[PDB]
Amino acid sequence: SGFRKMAFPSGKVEGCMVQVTCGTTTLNGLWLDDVVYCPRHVICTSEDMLNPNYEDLLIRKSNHNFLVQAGNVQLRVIGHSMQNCVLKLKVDTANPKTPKYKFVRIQPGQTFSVLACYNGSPSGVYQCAMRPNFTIKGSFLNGSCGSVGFNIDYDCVSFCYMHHMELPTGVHAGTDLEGNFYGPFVDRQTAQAAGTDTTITVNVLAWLYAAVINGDRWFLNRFTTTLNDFNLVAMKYNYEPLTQDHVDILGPLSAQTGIAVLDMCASLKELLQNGMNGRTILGSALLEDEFTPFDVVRQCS
Amino acid sequence: SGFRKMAFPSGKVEGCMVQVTCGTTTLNGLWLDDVVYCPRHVICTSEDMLNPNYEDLLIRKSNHNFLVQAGNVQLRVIGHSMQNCVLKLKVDTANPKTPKYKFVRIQPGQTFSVLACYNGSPSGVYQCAMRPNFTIKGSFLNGSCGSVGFNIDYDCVSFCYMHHMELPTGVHAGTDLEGNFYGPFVDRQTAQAAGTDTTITVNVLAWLYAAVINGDRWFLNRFTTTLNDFNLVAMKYNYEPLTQDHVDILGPLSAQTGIAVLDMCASLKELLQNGMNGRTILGSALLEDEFTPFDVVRQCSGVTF
Ligand SMILES: O=C(c1cncc2ccccc12)N1CCN(c2cccc(Cl)c2)C(=O)C1
Ligand SMILES: O=C(c1cncc2ccccc12)N1CCN(c2cccc(Cl)c2)C(=O)C1
Ligand SMILES: [Cl-]
Repeated sequence: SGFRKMAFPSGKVEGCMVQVTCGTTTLNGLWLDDVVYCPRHVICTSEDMLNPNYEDLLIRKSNHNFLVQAGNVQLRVIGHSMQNCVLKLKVDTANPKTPKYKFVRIQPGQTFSVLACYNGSPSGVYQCAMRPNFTIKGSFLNGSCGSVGFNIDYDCVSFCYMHHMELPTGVHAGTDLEGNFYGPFVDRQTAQAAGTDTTITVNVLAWLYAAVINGDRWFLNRFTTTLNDFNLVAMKYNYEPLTQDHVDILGPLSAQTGIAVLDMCASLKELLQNGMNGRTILGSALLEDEFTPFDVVRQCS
Repeated sequence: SGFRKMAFPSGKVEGCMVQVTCGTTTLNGLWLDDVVYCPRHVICTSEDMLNPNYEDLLIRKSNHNFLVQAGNVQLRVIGHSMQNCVLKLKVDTANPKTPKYKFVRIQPGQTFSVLACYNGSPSGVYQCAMRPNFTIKGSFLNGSCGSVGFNIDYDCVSFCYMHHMELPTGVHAGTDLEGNFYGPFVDRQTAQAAGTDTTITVNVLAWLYAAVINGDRWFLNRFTTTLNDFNLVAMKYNYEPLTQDHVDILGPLSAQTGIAVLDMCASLKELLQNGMNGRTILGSALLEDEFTPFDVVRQCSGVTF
């Protein structure tokens, strides 16, 4: 029993974190096999950040311009290349702690664990979700660039995020491990803003199913709804539209609790209309949207 | 920017988790040096749990009755002894991954990371607090016993909790690593209940300081209060008393934000008497009490391990 915001154990990722320095800039790198991945902006100076020409800045660098430190050991850089917004530094030593891994690009609503790092050293682990506006509400300070997001379903680590920047509203933007940004962001100091964010509806429904599995039924009601009437109401509360894919994904939780998806949608519409009236659901006075249907099944079962 | 419920990196503890089997019961063990620690109830059958005589049940066991698996390697048990509610299995191999560690017993209000494990394999890490009623609001299923709670102070892992049971309300009970239960609980299948819980006041204040550091100021006000007046309000709302020690601990956060502790108490008093009025603090519509003053400073300063 109980339902917590739970992160994956971070050990497999901790053994991959290194410190990358290029000139005066120091950030984190991810050392897998003989390659160290880090944000390409590590090569920028203060006067380069508005409109950097990364190809031009990179061509000017040699291997010895990159200092990579793994613990108290300096790794030797023997190659460097750029893939989109990530810099890949070939090193002369394969990481003996390299776990079984893969690079996966995630979609909005997906959740992942973030291992926040400073100077190549892990400081904390927390759970995040890719917001519908492609930002993440992380907890990051100066020096956290290169910190990664991942999932570890079984013993394979799927790396899905690398931290690049903090937007003016305090939210974060980054890339997948192939260097492609999530959202309409660029690795430049130019004026950029997160679009209006919305609530991840499918995740809220998953979390209501978690509450039912854990014995909470107060918010249930005798009503159902059509998918289209649900969407017309939910969009008025800035909730993401619920698609037939989301309804299908909730099928196993629906079968387990005996509550049809459109029946739970009617509970959600009522919760949006009435609020909680002094009550809580799984220890929360707000509707939680950073648990996916997969997270609920893994944690409750 | 941002403020998350953040656990310590779990790697140092992951390298200590093993699977302990005794008969039909399988749970988790903590392997440090040449000793594997686990709940002593691993030796009980369902009948034994009703009124167990652990000394009598243990005397009947030999070393080979304990199967310890570290990854895909079976460890050889060469001794077994009991310390309070923990069983200590001496093994023939010291754990090469043993970090610098200590066993510490924590106080209510103190937070720690829990590494939830099943079959000796870590499945998740989450941050929680020792409640004032000595339970933890954990997230645990069948097979989670022996999962541990810890903090990291510098480069040393301080183990503070080992999971033993789930109470009827879904909250959890366990011991320190010396086998002493937190709370008035016993390791037996008998009627037990969590007492009425209270809110950890010093932690709520620490979290309000975190909200201010992150740019949320709506709840601030021009008022201050006395410690005696505030403690009268705290008692009325099932909040733990705030002591001068708590006020002193909040000193650095008070100096950093310019909000004196008693000034933040007046914000808290107003929140208790009026609610949030449709507003949120750090994405919450409830006052969060599972961040200590140390957690707030650590997260807002980026201390690494
Ligand atoms: O190191 C950080 C950083 C990271 N995360 C959270 C922070 C909170 C406070 C202060 C600094 C940070 N930076 C430097 C790079 N940087 C950036 C600026 C413009 C473009 C690019 Cl790709 C990157 C940042 O946004 C900020
Ligand atoms: O493995 C668990 C367990 C743990 N945590 C959360 C769970 C949620 C659902 C089902 C089982 C669990 N047990 C077995 C031992 N056990 C117990 C029973 C009586 C006394 C003692 Cl000390 C211990 C339990 O309470 C329950
Ligand atoms: Cl309140």
